[PDB]
Amino acid sequence: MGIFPTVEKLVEEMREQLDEVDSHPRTSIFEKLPSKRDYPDYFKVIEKPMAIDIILKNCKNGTYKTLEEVRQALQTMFENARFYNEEGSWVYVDADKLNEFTDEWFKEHS
Repeated sequence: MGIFPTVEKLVEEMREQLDEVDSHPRTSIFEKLPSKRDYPDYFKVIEKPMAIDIILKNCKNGTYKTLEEVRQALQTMFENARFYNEEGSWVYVDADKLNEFTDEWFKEHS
């Protein structure tokens, strides 16, 4: 297929993972990074920001070529969320539940 269509299909599945309480997509807060001017503290805390739109873009420009680099990118993304957001908050919960889905997705992909 190619790295981009493969990851493009992974994102579509991620976006279909819904929260059990209000059905909001678990990818809601991971779609894009905050605007730095409005959220300067975030970029002082998180040394390596990452978001879904950057992952897709990097699979389209040659930056990411394998699924291992994409899994490492997603892991950094989930690590940043768990680090910045309080444990138990809905962002923290979305990160864990979505990280469990991507872990399973990389195992089933063979």
